[PDB]
Amino acid sequence: FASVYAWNRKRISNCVADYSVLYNSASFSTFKCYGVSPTKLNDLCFTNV
Amino acid sequence: SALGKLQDVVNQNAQALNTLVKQLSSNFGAISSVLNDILSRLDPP
Repeated sequence: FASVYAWNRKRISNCVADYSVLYNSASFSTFKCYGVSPTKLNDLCFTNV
Repeated sequence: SALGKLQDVVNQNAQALNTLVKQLSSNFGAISSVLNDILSRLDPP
């Protein structure tokens, strides 16, 4: 990974990303969503992540 | 070939309906002005 004082920054581009494989992976100890509740992510549409 | 007392009523009523239509694009302190963009990226609570 990358340090905390120089974090990384990847600019995800066009690509059918399934926010579901993340949300249900149960391997994450913390999964908070703020602007938008998690289940409505796998149906939205963004331009730059 | 005058009628301003009749044009005043037409103008006042159109000017009120326009304000009513245009207030549909204020947030009133919410995140979006459109209800579908609150419904799509938020959960009921």
